[PDB]
Amino acid sequence: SVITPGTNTSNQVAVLYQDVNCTEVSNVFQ
Amino acid sequence: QITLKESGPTLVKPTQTLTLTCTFSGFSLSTSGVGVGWIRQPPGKALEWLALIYWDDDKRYSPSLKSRLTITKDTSKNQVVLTMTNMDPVDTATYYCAHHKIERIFDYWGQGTLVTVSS
Amino acid sequence: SALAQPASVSGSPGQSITISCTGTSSDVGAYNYVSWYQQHPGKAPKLMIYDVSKRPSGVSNRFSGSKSGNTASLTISGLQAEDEADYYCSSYTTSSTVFGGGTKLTVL
Amino acid sequence: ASVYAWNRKRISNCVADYSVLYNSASFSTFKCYGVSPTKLNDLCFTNVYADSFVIRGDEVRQIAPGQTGKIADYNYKLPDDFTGCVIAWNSNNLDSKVGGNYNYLYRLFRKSNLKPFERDISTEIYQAGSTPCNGVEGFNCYFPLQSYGFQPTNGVGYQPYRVVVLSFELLHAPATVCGPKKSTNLVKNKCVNFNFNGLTGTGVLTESNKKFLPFQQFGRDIADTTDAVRDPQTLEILDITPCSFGGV
Amino acid sequence: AYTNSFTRGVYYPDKVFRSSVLHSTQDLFLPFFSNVTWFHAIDNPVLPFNDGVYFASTEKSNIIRGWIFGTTLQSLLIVNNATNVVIKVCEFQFCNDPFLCTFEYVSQKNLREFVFKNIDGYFKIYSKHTPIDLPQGFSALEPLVDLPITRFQTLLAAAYYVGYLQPRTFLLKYNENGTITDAVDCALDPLSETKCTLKSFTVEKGIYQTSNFRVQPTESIVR
Ligand SMILES: *[C@@H]1O[C@H](CO)[C@@H](O)[C@H](O)[C@H]1NC(C)=O
Ligand SMILES: *[C@@H]1O[C@H](CO)[C@@H](O)[C@H](O)[C@H]1NC(C)=O
Ligand SMILES: *[C@@H]1O[C@H](CO)[C@@H](O)[C@H](O)[C@H]1NC(C)=O
Ligand SMILES: *[C@@H]1O[C@H](CO)[C@@H](O)[C@H](O)[C@H]1NC(C)=O
Ligand SMILES: *[C@@H]1O[C@H](CO)[C@@H](O)[C@H](O)[C@H]1NC(C)=O
Repeated sequence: SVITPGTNTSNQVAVLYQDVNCTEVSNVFQ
Repeated sequence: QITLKESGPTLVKPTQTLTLTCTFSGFSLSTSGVGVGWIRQPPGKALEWLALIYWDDDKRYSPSLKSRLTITKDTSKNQVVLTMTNMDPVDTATYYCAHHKIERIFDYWGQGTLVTVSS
Repeated sequence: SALAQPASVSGSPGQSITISCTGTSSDVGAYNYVSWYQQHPGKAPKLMIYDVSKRPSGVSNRFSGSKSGNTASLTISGLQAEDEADYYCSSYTTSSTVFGGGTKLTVL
Repeated sequence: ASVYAWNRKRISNCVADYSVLYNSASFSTFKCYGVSPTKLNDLCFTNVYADSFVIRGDEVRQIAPGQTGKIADYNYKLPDDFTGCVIAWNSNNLDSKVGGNYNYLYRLFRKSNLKPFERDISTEIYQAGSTPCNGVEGFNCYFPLQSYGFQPTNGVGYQPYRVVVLSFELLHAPATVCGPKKSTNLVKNKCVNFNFNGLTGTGVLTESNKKFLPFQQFGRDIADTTDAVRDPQTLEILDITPCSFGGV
Repeated sequence: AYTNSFTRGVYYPDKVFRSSVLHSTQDLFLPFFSNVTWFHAIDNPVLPFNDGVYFASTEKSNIIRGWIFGTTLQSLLIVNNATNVVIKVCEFQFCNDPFLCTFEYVSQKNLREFVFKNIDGYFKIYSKHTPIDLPQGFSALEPLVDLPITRFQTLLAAAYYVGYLQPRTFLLKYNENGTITDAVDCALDPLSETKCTLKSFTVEKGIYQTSNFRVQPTESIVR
């Protein structure tokens, strides 16, 4: 799932993998 | 009209090889599915098929005599030339060349030619 | 020959006549294209039945035929003396084309 | 052709009349998928592929969508989404020979099934599970193509059948083949039926400002319903309105 | 040498007219920001054809005269000519450094761009001619031919770009006049994925499900 500030606010974006540990597939937060 | 006509020496000594040319008209042997074959009939016995040649240069012979039979053609001359080596006296018989189709196993037959094997 | 026929058969004018032909199962299979040829002495055989009961152009309308299993059968309706001739069945065999032993018809 | 290395022809830019086929009925078998052989006479097509070959009379069963067997597997597959028609007839009268007609050939086996519509002309030895024989025949190392050897003393199922399969497509391209139907004036206002190159529907036809680019045969609504067509004779973009329609 | 492709390489995928509408298609396409490979004539080697090609060049001299296609150099040829363009098929053979059987055909500061797509036996061509690195910007190649039939070479101080198509999903915006005015390659990045998932070029502030995902099985085992 994609986190967005709203497109014309910025093209910056973040992404959330809703049900997984990290260390499977930068700045990362678990 | 579509016709066939046997030709060649009717008397051949047994050491020699008989050669017979069947001339045809009214069709081209190059036509798909058409063939020309030979049939002989010694006096009072049944007929025997000798050889057949198809439009596609494909040759067939009776296996009992295939070793001796050799058939050839020249489409430019509308002629089929048959040859068979080492005439046995018993080979003396009437010979026919005939037009062939699978559906019409021998449709039209030439007049036929006598063949004799002796001095 | 792999094809056999009665040496002769007899009929009379206006009656039907049948000449049977016997194949050899080991190299006739479907026994297809079984033809019949008339041959008066000293003349080239003339095809008259090509497939069973099927007649090539220039049909003499009295001539007809049939088949039953390994047995073929020529049929002529309303015999006439002109029918008196040799009759040869013929059929393909995988090794070669073959002719029957012929039948000397007599048309009493 | 052999069904090995079957032939293909790009039949196109012409007027068909399949009634000449469907009504001739001389051929033993005729089957269609995605169209009836009758309605078929009144359609247009972007392109037509006619392919033809010879096979055993029983093998015709395999020349259908989704079949399995050596013919379908290694000679002529058909896609499950196929549309077209298969015709075949006993051609023993033309294709048998007294000694087997070895002109025709079929690949008896292959490393894998063919693509659903591909052709394969290769003739390498099919390798054995043994070490490769490098063109030497042997243990499972076989020449890939067998001959039917058609001859007349042969069962009807085994008699040679020559086959034509027609296949065709319905792309965005203009039609290049159509049936023999005539064509009318365009009654460009009233609620009418229309049949533009086979595009069948009902509506009020009208002029349009749609300004199609030259390749554009159709235009569509946001609903993806058809919305305009170029009249193929006028080459003019006509708008299509649905007829007067509502609840009473 | 290389350049970023930016948004170039859109083309009308199947010309059923659309206007003032957003619509999505899937096909072979040049990926956005693909790594276009840059060549100079000052040799011109064979390149693989892969699934298809984007080609563009800006030589004012028209020094790029054509192309040749298929292995062994059966083959397809396409060459410009005096007031003409021509195509043919044979197993031709010609020298590896060329400069100026079936289906002969004849027909007719500018950046010239081309796409060669070989699909379903049809060798589609799309093109545009536009006034001029690959100039960053957006335009769609229009269709030009669809004649039917694995590696290719250009036919000849001049320079051009090559890029390879790949399967990608696109959203296209059609202007009121039915020109493609903008596009998004849905594979490019999570923002592009969001845009395609929402079928809109702008997205309000918020969170959106882009897709499922799964760890694909690395291996197969049997008891
Ligand atoms: C988005 O664009 C409009 C018009 O440019 C602007 O007024 C607005 O502030 C932008 N969005 C946000 C969240 O500021
Ligand atoms: C994530 O994985 C690491 C090792 O792979 C493990 O130590 C950690 O506890 C895991 N965290 C969760 C939330 O599963
Ligand atoms: C078809 O083409 C002919 C010849 O150009 C022309 O005379 C005729 O008007 C055309 N008819 C239609 C229906 O377009
Ligand atoms: C483009 O491709 C070359 C190799 O083909 C590679 O070294 C280079 O990093 C690539 N550039 C980008 C931006 O991916
Ligand atoms: C549409 O076409 C007209 C005429 O060419 C032009 O005036 C108008 O600006 C165009 N609009 C767009 C969005 O292309």
